[PDB]
Amino acid sequence: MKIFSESHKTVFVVDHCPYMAESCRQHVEFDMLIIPLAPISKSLWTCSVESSMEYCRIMYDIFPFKKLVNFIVSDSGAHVLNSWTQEDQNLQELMAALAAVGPPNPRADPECCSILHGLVAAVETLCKITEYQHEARTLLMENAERVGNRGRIICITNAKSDSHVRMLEDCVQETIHEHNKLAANSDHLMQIQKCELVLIHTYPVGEDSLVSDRSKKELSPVLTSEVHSVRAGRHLATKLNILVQQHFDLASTTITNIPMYDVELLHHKDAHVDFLETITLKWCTPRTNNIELHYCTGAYRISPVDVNSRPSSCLTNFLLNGRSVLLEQPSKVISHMLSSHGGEIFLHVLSSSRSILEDPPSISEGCGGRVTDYRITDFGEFMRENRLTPFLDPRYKIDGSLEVPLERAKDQLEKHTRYWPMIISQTTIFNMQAVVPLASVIVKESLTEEDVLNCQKTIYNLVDMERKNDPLPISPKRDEQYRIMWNELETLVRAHINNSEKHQRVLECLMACRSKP
Amino acid sequence: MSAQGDCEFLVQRARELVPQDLWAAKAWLITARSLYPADFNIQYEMYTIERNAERTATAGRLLYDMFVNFPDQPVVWREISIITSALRKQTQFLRSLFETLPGRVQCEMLLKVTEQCFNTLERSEMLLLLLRRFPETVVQHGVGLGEALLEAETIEEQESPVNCFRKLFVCDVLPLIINNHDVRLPANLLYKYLNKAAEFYINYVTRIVDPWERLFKILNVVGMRCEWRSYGDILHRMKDLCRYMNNFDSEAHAKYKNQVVYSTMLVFFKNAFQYVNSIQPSVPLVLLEDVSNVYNRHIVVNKAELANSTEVLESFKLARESWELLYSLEFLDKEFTRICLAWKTDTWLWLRIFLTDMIIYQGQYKKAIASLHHLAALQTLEHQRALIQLATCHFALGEYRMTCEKVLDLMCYMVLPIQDGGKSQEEPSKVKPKFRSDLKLLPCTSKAIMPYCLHLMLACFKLRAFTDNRDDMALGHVIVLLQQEWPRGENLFLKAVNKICQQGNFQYENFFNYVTNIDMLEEFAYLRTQEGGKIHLELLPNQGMLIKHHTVTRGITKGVKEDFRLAMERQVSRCGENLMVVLHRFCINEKILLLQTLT
Amino acid sequence: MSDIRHSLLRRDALSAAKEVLYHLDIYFSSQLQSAPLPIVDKGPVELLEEFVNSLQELQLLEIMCNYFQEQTKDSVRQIIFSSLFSPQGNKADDSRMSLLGKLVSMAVAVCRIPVLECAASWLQRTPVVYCVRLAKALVDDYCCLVPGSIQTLKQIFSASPRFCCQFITSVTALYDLSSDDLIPPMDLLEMIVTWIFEDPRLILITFLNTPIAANLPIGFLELTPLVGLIRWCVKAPLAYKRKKGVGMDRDSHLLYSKLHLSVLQVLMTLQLHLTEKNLYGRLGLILFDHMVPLVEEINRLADELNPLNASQEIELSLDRLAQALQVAMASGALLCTRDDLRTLCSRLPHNNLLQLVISG
Amino acid sequence: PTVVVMDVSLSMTRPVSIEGSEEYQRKHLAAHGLTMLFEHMATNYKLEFTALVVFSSLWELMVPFTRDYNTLQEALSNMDDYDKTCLESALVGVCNIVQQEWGGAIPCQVVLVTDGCLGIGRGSLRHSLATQNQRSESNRFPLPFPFPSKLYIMCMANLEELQSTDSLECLERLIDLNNGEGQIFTIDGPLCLKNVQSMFGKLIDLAYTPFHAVLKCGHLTADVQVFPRPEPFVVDEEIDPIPKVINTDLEIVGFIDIADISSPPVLSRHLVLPIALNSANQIAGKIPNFCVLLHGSLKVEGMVAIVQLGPEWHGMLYSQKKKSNLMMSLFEPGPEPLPWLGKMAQLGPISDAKENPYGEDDNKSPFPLQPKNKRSYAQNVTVWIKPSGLQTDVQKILRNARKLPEKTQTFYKELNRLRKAALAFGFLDLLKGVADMLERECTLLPETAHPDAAFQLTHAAQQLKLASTGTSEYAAYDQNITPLH
Repeated sequence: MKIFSESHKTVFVVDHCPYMAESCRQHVEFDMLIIPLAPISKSLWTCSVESSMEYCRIMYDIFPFKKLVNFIVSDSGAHVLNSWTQEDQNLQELMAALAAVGPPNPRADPECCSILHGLVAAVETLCKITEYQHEARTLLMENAERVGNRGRIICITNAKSDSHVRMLEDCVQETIHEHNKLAANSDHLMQIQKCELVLIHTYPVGEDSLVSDRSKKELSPVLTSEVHSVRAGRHLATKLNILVQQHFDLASTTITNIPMYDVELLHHKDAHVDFLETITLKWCTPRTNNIELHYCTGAYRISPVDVNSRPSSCLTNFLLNGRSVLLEQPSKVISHMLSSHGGEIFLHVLSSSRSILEDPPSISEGCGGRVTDYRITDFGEFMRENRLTPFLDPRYKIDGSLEVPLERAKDQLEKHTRYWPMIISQTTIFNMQAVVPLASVIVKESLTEEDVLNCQKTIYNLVDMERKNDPLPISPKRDEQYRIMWNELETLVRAHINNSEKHQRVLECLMACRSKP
Repeated sequence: MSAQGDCEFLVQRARELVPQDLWAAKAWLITARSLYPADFNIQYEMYTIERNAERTATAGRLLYDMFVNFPDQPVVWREISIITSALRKQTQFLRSLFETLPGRVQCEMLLKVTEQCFNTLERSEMLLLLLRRFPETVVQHGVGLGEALLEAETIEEQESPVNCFRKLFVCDVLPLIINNHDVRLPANLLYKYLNKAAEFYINYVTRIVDPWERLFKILNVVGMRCEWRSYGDILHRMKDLCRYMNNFDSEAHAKYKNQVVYSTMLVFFKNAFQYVNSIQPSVPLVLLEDVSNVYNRHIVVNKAELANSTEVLESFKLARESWELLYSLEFLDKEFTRICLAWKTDTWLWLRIFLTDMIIYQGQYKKAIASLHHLAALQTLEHQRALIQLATCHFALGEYRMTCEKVLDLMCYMVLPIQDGGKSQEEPSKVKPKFRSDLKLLPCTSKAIMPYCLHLMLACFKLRAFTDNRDDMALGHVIVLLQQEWPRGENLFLKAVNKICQQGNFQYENFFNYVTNIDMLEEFAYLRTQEGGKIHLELLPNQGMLIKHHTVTRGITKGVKEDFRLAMERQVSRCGENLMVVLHRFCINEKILLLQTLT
Repeated sequence: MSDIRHSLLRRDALSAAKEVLYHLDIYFSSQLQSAPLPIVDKGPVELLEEFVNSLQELQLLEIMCNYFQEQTKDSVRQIIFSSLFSPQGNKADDSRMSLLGKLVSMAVAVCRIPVLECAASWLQRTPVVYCVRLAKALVDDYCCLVPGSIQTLKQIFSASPRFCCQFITSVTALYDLSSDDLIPPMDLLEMIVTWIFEDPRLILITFLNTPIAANLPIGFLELTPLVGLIRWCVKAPLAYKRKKGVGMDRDSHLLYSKLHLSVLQVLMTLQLHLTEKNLYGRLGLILFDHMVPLVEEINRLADELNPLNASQEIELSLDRLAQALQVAMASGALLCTRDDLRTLCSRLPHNNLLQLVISG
Repeated sequence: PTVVVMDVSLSMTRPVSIEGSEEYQRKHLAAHGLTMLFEHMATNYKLEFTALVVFSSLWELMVPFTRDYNTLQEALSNMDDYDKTCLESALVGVCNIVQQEWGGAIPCQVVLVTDGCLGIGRGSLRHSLATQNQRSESNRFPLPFPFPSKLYIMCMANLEELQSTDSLECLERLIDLNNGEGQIFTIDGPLCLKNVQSMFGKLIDLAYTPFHAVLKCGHLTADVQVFPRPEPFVVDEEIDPIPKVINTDLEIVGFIDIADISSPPVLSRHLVLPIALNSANQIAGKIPNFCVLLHGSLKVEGMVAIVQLGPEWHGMLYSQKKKSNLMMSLFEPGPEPLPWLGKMAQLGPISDAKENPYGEDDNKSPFPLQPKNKRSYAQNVTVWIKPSGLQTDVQKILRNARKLPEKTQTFYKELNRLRKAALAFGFLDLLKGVADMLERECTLLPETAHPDAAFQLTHAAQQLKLASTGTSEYAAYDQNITPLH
């Protein structure tokens, strides 16, 4: 929907009790190439943290902006590991925070604490306002009430029984009610309108599931209990993967036929509206410079699911090297094309269906199409001169006036076209090579002293050519041609008189040097 | 010289001075009276002269003097007769003259005049005069006057009980005699008194200030005589006495039994007039069934058609209990039947009409048909009531044959609606009865009857055609009669189409003469296109012998296919019109349609 | 009484009269309290004589009216009125008569009911010679001096009916129609006609209210004006054609006929009035001694009036006289026999009604 | 794309009682009205694709999408007279044909011509509307079109009063299923030809009025016509619900090389045809225009022309079968519709920059802009979901250990990454194991016996052994292992 949806705020929490420290009975075979060591199994906490981190990596890869996420380990203390500002919602900082957290203590105090502190901290943290929420509130003045603060809390823990599940369900409902009541009176704390909750449970494989799966249940109009349950290891990673696909209406793609295996990409679902659970597209022969400006109806970022695997590494490296990739959907029709715009692989969506703007009227029969003397090359030069460039340094114009560079571009555009004849035969001053430096330099905002010297030299040899009676371009006697080009030049310089006092100076010099009858 | 000559001379001398000197004439008359106090002529002269002066006290004095002293003079009797006629500016002057006379002398003169009168009617007239002016004369002459009036009326051999004598007897004599607490009367003469009174009102109110209230007061009067408010609470009260009355009785029980018979009769008739005055005031109303669901009873009356609907319903319901009580008790049943036969005659019309609505309300129908025959015999708008109530009782529960016969006859004579009633006048209310389609009370106009008549025929044909098979003119008649009041016929018509889809042999031969509805025409041609049962539709006069009498040729199939679509386009062109007019036109034309209803 | 006279000699005439009137009031009240019948002494008479201009006379009359209205006891009122106005056979009677006439005229003017009833009581016990003079003065004052003043005498009907009856009796006794100047005034004819016709009992209230214990003294006024009214009705036409205005004559004739009829009716009800009082056939309000002079003067007028020229007038007068006699003798008011009636009517002219009355 | 779904059921052959003149069937009324619409759409909207599907019991498409209106104008007068009305089938067919021809993004107005009689049952509008809304299933109601459609129902059934007797709530509920975008059109009056003409004129003014605009590049101006008319866009429904349309005066702001723009995410490709304001070729053909010059220059040079339509909403005016034209695009409104171009408010002339960023030889290129924070596939992240990843990493670290002491720096960097991930994930057993296999490879050292190589591997093994205790000796994240000298 809008920017502030139920997926805007994701508040991860993680179990940190000593109960979540035993291995998951899924020992790996990281020994490939004597007598190898005993196979090693990741701990429950490690598996949960790893799967959460994969979720967040996909989060950040597809949605760099306008989607934040917290991290609240649930230990004897309640620690929030990163804040809501975009400068702190980063992957490496989260890595650092988890590293500083340290492995769970095996025999410190098992029954001293549970994950209720994590849930109460999450509902406490969720009620705050993001930078985007604050900006929207400030922008919409005196009516900043239609901005929902809906979020979502996710929990990974090893629950003892379903009675415990109902217990912390009642606890979270009570604490969200209390938080809403507290935030009603306060000002710098929003009231949660919808806090969807997920209470995933993990267990080592080979052990019975003490908690059965429970469907969606709304204990309150501000809470949606969706407690799941799955084993640790690969199952938990797959569960968080389908979670991240479901939460943000993502989609999958299965690019195959790669010259050298298949590769999978995750992106926004809107890329698949043309086809209308993984679509399978084929790499097609990439032509170097067949066409340059495609008709892309959507640019959706992608994120590999196996970013450290050989096929995905090869594909992403080739894309980042600069060349695009033209996929095709399953006689053939051209379809989605990959691209790499600075290091953010996009999945553009072309339009293979018939264009409703087919067989456009000929430009040779429209108004003005029967003229073959257009200054197309000169306008090409004009386009090249007035090209755009990004400005990362905002300067001040006069006094506290932070000029918008777009307005500067518009003003330069207006200045360059104060006298721009459309057809070659219309003008004579522009067609002559003598006044070309003067034409190029006079349109600038402020001519320098070297510019003054150049314009003086230009008028000098213009008068020299007048004296020599050289054949000017036809564009009706020689004197008539001279007087008309002088009139054109004086008209051009007159319109730029207000640009600077140097323009007035050169106009006065021209008037003094003019051979007026 | 005889004194008569002197008296005549004195009177003549007094008479001559009247135009010149009234006082001198009076002095001469006074002197003549002093000389001859026993002379009647002089006293009459003073009386006439003073009457020419319009005086009251002296006129009364002289009149009393001559009446007492000279009662044999015809002039005095003529003067008294003139005075009595005035009692029945000069009228007021003579009224004042009678007032000055003493009350006893006035009573004596009135009695003398009554004795001298020969005509019985006039004699009773000043008998009632003296009766009202002197209430002390009620005891001696009140009973005699009424008895003589009754005997004279009987002697006159009045074929009709309504006559002037009975009118005076009821209106004047009875209040005077029964308002007195001296005359003692038996417990039987009261029965004849109210019986005569009961005949007075019903003859007058069916065909004067307020007879109904006056006679109900008489019922109160005959109430205390036998012992010696709204009209609703009474029946419950007498009903409670019945719970004490029809129980143990020993010798007569004359008091309670007679009261619960006669009094119940009066309230029943009072309610009877109330009910038949609101409905059928002379637009009149008629009582029917509903049948409305073609797709302990209570009467459904529209408030718009009758502003006073609530009170009329209660009077009818309260009358029903009165008639039920008057027939429930075996002892009361026999006497009431005897009482009615005495003075019910041919039930007149108001009771006869009221009787019929009782039958249809109770549940019995055969007596309603028999009663309906009587109404027709006793008897324009009028024929609607007999026919429309005959139709619903014929419908009953399981006839379905005579009902369609009667309504078709009513259809033939009911054709006013050149414009019907507009387009839509307050489309039927969404009030849903608690699983009740019950007795309605509609006006005698086409606005309410027209949907009802087609409601009846649709109900009869719906049961006739939806069972068994072969979809004969039965089903075709349902389709035509389902045209009315769209879209309430949606489901039932779709059921008919489904049956038509099953058999595929529909044949009406008049489909394109009655069904001017686009929602039905459009649906029907859907069959002929995709897979429908090639409905026959011999919708062209003289087509059977065209197929039969002509040798099989291949140049006819194109025409057989084309005409159905062409005539369907023709029927489309009609559309519009007035739905009731087209439906009625089918009704009158297809009077042989009743052959199917015999099923 | 010497001390009272001495004390009052130092006061003015009006003041002296006022205090001597008060002294007579208290003295007569004490006398009546002591004895039922008080004897009138010469002391009060002389005190009134020597104690009781136009302004002074008017002030004295107003003081007398105020004194009479203030006191409420009737016996003292009547006794003091009599002592003030009863003739004593002296030269001061004329002044007393003038003062009484002025007082009665003022009382009629201002409706002084006690003064009116005092005058009626005194006039009842007064010789007719003074009564006729008082009536003459009242008639002048209310009929001839100030026109329209008879309406003031109109209102006396509802105030003192006994005074009305006495005034009628006095004017009938005075205006005996024996001369042209003695003919009753036309306004007075209307006046008495309205008085009698408004209330027929007016001329009989005196007879009813007076306890009859002895015969009236000779020379005094009659109990009822019936004799005077009968005489007026009888000889009134005779004087009218003796004086020979047609409209006034017709109005007077109608008035006299109506008055005669009302007198006959009054006699008719007086028959009853004598009936309940047990005076029927014993007491006669119309004395026999009064019909002889009226018959004689009727005969004199008839002889003087040339009956060949006034046959109708004589016939009408004789008819009226015969009717009056018949009603009087039939009602018991005239205790007489038919032989006596025949004897007195022998000299009267022939008249069929008169002969019938004589025969009976 | 306009699909003219004209009802052809028997219900439109009902004659109307028009006063004065002869009786017309409602089919002829629709024919005249659609004739007016097609004449206007051919004379002033000639670039428009239209199709005329007729429906009754079953829907059939007589003429597919075409710009030749002399085909459709004759297709109106050669129609049949089928019976039965089934709107749901027509809507399904329209969805199918639009999806088959154009796709799922091009707008497609649907000018439906109903009669207000609806139907009687089964396939009727009433039955489907009352049931399929709560039923859906495979036969879901097609009224919620799967593309930016527009359902204009022209119920030519007298005034609102005539259709208020039987059924108009069904129709205005039918429009509602299209997200409320549409308009019920009713002919107010006694079915006179003037009234239906005004009705179709109202439709024309609402929908088929070309979007005129002025194309300004500084001072140079041109009068253009942008076809199709741009669809107003909405940022969201929470912070800015008011739709934003492009401004009438499209102002060119700058020109960007076609290589630097790559293939931007556009909203809708729009042609820009100059409009004058054999006469056209003999007068407007010779008058110098600006759009022709712009298109020619853009095609020859191979560049685009960034345009500023509305505040915080930009586009581009590029150039181009063999036919070519100046088709302009539209970006998503916002500060930076193109992430690899920077905030578009921060693009200025090359004069204001210190040097020429494009270069004197036109070799360097300021674009594309590198993102502030690098992604994961460009960086070196350490994923371990599948055991294959950890196996590959451990095989790489073991193989590079054999190459000692040649690639000491690479082996040290890889070991540093491995330990960084190890103490990040707290999977200490992995660190113990890699110490053990470093010892094992030390036992299997080759016969070359490089002195420095043995010292480096022994030092690395000792570092891993001490770090496997978990104490704060080298447990610091930044405590990268340094090879011995």
